[PDB]
Amino acid sequence: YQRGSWAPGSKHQKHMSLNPTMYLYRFAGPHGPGPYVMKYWWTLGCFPTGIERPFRLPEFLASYQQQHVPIEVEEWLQCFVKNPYEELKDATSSLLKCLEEVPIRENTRGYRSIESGVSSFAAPLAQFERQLNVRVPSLAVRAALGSPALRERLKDDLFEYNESLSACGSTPHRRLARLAFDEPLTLPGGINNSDDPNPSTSDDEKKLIRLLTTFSEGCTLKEDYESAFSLLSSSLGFSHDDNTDGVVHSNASAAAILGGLYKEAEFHGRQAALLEPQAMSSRKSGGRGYVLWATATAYQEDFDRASRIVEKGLEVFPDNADLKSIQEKLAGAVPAASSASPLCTRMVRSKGQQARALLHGSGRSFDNEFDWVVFKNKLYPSKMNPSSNEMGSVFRRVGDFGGHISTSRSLEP
Amino acid sequence: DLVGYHVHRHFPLLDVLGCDRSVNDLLAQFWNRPQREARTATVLDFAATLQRHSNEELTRVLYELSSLFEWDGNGLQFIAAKVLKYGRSYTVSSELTKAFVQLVDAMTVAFVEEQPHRLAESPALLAQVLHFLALVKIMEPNKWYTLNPNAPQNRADYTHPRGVNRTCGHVTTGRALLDFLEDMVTSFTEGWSEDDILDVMAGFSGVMPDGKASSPVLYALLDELWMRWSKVGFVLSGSEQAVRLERLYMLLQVMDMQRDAVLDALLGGQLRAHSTAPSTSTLPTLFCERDDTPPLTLAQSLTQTRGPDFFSAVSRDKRAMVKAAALRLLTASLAKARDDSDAVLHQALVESGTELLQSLTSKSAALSFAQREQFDVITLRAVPHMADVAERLAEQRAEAPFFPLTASAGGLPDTAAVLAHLSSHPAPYIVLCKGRRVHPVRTLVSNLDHVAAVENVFLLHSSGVSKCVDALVAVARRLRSGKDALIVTASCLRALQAAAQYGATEKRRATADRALDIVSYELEAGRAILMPVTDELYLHDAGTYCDEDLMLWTLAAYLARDVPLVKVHTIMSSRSRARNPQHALRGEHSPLTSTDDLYNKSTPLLQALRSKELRAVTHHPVVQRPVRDPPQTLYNVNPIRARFVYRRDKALFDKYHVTARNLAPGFSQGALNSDLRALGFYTPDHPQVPYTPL
Amino acid sequence: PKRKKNPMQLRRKTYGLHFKERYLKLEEWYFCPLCAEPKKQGEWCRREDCRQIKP
Amino acid sequence: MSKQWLCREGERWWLLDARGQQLPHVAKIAAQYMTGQHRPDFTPGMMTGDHVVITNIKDAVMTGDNWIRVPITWQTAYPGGKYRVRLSEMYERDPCMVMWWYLKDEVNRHFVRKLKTRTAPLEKAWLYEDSVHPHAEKNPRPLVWTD
Amino acid sequence: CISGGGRGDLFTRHASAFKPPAFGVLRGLTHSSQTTHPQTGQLRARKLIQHAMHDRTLSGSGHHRTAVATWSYLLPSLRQNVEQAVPDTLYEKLLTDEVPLTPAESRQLADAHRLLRFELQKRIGLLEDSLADAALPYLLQWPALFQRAWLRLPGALVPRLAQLTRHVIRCVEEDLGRLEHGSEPREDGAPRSRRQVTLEAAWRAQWASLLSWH
Amino acid sequence: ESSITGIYRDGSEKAYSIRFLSSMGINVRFHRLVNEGNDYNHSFSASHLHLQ
RNA sequence: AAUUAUUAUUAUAAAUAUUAUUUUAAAAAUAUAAAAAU
Repeated sequence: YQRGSWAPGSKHQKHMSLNPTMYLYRFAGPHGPGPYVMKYWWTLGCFPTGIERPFRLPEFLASYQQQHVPIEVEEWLQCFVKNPYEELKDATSSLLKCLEEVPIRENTRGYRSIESGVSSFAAPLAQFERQLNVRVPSLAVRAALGSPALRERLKDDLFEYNESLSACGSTPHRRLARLAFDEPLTLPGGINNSDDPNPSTSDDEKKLIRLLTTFSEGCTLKEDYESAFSLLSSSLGFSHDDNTDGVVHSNASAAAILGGLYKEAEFHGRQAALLEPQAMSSRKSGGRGYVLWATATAYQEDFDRASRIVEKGLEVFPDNADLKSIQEKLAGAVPAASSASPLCTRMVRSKGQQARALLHGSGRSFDNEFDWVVFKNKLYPSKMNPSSNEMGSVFRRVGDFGGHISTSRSLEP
Repeated sequence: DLVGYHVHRHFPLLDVLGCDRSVNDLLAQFWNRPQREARTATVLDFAATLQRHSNEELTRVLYELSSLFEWDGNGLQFIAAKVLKYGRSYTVSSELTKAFVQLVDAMTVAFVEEQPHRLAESPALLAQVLHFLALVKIMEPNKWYTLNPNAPQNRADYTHPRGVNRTCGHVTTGRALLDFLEDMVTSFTEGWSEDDILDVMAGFSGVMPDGKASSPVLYALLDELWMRWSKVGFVLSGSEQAVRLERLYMLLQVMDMQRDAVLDALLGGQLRAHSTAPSTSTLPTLFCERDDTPPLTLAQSLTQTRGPDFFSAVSRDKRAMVKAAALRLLTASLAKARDDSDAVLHQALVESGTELLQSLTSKSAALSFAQREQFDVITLRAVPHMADVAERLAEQRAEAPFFPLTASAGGLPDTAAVLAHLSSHPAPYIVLCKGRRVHPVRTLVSNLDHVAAVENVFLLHSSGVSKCVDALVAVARRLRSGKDALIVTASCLRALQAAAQYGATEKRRATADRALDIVSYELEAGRAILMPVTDELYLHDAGTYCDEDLMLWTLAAYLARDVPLVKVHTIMSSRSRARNPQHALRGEHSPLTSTDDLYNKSTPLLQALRSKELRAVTHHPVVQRPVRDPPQTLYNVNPIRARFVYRRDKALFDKYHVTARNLAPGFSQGALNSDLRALGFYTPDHPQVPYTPL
Repeated sequence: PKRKKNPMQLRRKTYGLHFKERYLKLEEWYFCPLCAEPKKQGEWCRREDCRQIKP
Repeated sequence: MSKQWLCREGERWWLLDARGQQLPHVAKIAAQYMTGQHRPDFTPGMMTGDHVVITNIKDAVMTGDNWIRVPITWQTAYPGGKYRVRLSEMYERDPCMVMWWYLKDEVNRHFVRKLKTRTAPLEKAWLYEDSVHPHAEKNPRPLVWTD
Repeated sequence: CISGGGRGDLFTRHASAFKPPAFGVLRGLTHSSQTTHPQTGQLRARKLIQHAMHDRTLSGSGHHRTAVATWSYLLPSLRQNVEQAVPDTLYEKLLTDEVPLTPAESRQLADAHRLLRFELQKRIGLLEDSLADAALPYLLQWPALFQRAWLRLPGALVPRLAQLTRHVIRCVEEDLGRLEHGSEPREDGAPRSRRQVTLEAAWRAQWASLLSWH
Repeated sequence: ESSITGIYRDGSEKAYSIRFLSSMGINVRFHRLVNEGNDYNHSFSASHLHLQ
């Protein structure tokens, strides 16, 4: 009897005569509530022994007492938010005030030098985008400062857009204010608080996108495409005229092939296929509106749809060297494309999907469909899978509910 | 096509497959297919046809396979795996080690028993069998199984009757042949020219485990090199015959045979003189072996301006006059070379020269000659990416502007902490060269102040930058902490330049470029510290030959005494025999040498190699290996997959049935790395596909 | 037990192969050229393609 | 084997013609030379040894019937494994096994404690039952000694 | 990290890092005699002890360590020192008006006076090295620092601050004299010198602004 | 702090606790920092009678 | 019965509800349990 100590959280054996316990299922150890007695503290409410008492206070001072604003303060606060045209004309000036001071990436041979740190401008940049709602990965603006071709184009595309924001006003703002201003009404939604809707992509709204691709140009130079795809396709809310719309629709599809998404590479290219031809087809931009909407199919393995778009690009646009080579690039896979044409053989090509299945993909011995099926955002243990009545699943033994015999079986209702 | 051999003459009785490939078409296969499974079916396919091939082809294929070997270390070290059945590990020699042990087993039958006439005819063949039999270290088969020199295996040496090491038991490959080759040198050589009498004398030294050559073997050629001389009368002056002495004197230095007469002539006859006109002193120059060696002088001819072989050779002779006698012949050789305006003779004479100065007792006279001859300049011109720095390190004044270099009694650079005074001048920073290469090169003696402010100084060794550069590269980064450092030597540079071009495999020579790109372009940026020849002479102990294996250590034994605050690390491979300078590299035992040898101010810095303390104060951190990611073993043989090559699998597929999914035809067990097709096998009743790349 | 085990003796368990062949082993794998996830050779997906042909 | 505490650098190659000399005594002098005790620089840590070549073993001597009444006894692990073997019974098997056993009695005497010192001095003696021995090139100098 | 900052860091362990007498003294105890007379302070019985103590800062013998030696770090570091120990409210009343701030703010002006004399004395040896590869964008704030510390810009530090400040001054005018005839820095990626006009003009502007000050 | 401390011309040092130590026992400890050289902690054995 | 544990807690009433918890791809001893005869 009584080999260890006398506390209930002791280590060795005990006896119920000498040291009579109260049967405490699971209590907290001497070093704090582990993650097992907290599975109750957030579901049961209190520790499962019942003896401990649920001091839920400092959470109440975390959520509620923080989120309390009386009625006579609620309606007035929004009248006190900042003028994000300012933290757009102030941060962009500060963001530059650091982007100028970031070291030129070293160039010593024998070993790749390490890119400059990013804590310098992470704080102002956090302000720029947070008002724009287009979140940029610091790597884009950390490899850009590193690349010898982009360290200057990027920084100066900021100095110039900063110019075309401290000269004009934040035009994607007024677009939201002119809603509250047009459709004749004496209410403009403030005096527009952005200077001193039927416009096209304004000056800034073009230079805004300008540095976004120049942001997304550092992404490709580091080859992180599916974050670049969130940079380009986010600027897609900034073009309202179909000239630049097709340009930025060419950028997104010029970043979806690498990113691995070969379906959306068509759509982003098919819009480049309906907005491109307005200019003289002699420049290398004329042909580009169609190639992506047909290269994305030479990448999607359906060569017969691709065999027609490169045909439709021949008629309109006279000679696009890229579109010309795809005409013959489709003659090397013949017949190995058309003879060997199965409807399902899709040999996954790039890394953007090789990487996106290392994450977000099913695993083995965990995260598979045999561990915890999720159903309506709620995790269900593998048994309770409403998408199968296979063995193990509790649906095998539901019954018939005293209602109609709906089964012909004998031992298996 | 499946052609190339023909079945034995009498078919239904013997089915053995002959051979009919041309030696070229074996070498082409040997080369275009360097994989082990093709490089085995070439050695074996050749050793079967070793009795037909001509004395010239025997010269070629032997001389050819050496391209796969390397004088440095383990000969047949083509291991398969290090099995870990028990606690410690043991090593398993691959099919390619058993292929040369098989090849050498077919040379010791053709040349010893069934054709003893084959090797006397062509003299250049024996002079190639010998050198081959040295590269394959057949006097020491244990290293064909040994991976870490510190961990010597006895796999090929020691067997136990319980049944361990039976099949790879006591190995005697050429010990039959290697000892018939000497029965051919004693008692013939009439058809041997002096270029081969030397090489044969160089074979029996190299092949021996330590270079001793069983002197009756050697002495049978020296007895024959005098008869080649007596017909000229020991007045030889062919300038190429004056080279075969500088080689005959480098040998008989590795062997250690001490014959003054060859030095009594190669030097010029200065000894046997300075032995005339004595008032009262010794007669050291003679050391007469007159009945054994012939009186020899060269002539009134050149008698001066020797070659590199001679200077690295006279290093071993401990005689005081011979060095001052050979210190002008280095000036003249550095005069004639400079005036001739040749690069190769200008570097060769220096890297073979420092070995001479590193032996004189007067370190001052050794340091004087090192700056009057721009040693820190001409040496570094050679090293691949060093030409940039050699320029800057040769700035017009501060190449070596007579630094304080205050040596005390005993020769030890007791300038430490009294050269830390520097004469108070701060060893200036940025100088000139507007392109902002303006940061001055960091010679040690000029920058000994920095190493004091350093937190942990690093030493580089030519191994740590071999097999990968991912360990130096990290230290290249930490250089810009200000607290750290990095010290490379002009020896470690040179000893990297060798393995930069003279490397067994391109995967290794490519490194020593990328391993010298950084250090030559981290020195020009004023981050690392180059210990130049002028300072390797400063730190080394006078009289001891301190190569890069000891410059890594005498530096860590200098600064672990003359600046004890800072750490010291050693970028090297755990396989270097210099990871333990106590076990290897220790000096002759002596009663006076203590364990306090390291810190005592009166002892030479290499006296501390007789202690485990020097290894204790010098750390040896593996800074950072490449990642531990496994290589693609999906293409190698797998004892688990092997059971699936022929496993019936009908009920596995439904629509897309193939003929035999698992079986890669032509390969061994579906292993796309173990390729065998079009290599010579025999299976008269099973198909085989011809060779294609992958 | 007859005594307690010093640490050099609890590590003795980790020398032999029965410990390394149970914990410290890494499996060869590869991306299914279709299923896009890592895989061992032999065990296949559920997709009708990853199941008809056997990558 | 390089392994500091070895010292193969100042070696001298002796030669002890065992002809007519008593086997319990040739095992003594040869031990002072393998253990390197004849050296004025002898420190027990260093195994500074000098190779001995004890040729002509089969001509050894054993005073009296000590060829018939001296056992080389060794008790193995198997129960009932105790082995007794005379000298005239081990001399049937291998004459060098009786000299290598009488050396083991002398090297052990001062070096039983550590395995590295028990066995390493034993590998320095080359027991040859007759004249022939492959060490002509090691110049075995005939050590002078009077029992 | 024992000894604190070998070369780089400001922090150290002197007279406020005590001697703990109750613990198993870690290393350097070569001999067992080192319990009653450890005799540290002796340089060899100290490198044994000092090395194995609190990590001689190395991040982990292969982990990434910081690049503090370079002008691209020290000088934008010194920017934050005086931009904190002397907020602009002191800079305005000093730069604009000559009137006395107050005793308090005059202490905060001298509290940070001898705070520059610290980060200088610690990180001066580093400043001279990366002066070679230092860039003009960073060689241009070296005078713009000693203003917010309110010190007239023009071994011991004074000998070495002079020669360095003279050394940088030329390298600034060289570059500024290298700008008037500026070669093509990028004929590609930015062959049009935009933002380079104003930013390098304001440099030449703000360079001579401090000259009359200094 | 109760400790006398001497700084030798090679960077080395030494301390000598003088807590509760009388004046005569401080001078004695004073004279013992000037004496030694603080260079080697050698055990006076028969092997280390001669340092060189 | 310390329990969500060896358990139909049954004073009474009863008779065709499939009325809703039991992992594992090896070998021995043991443990339950098992065709043929003095």
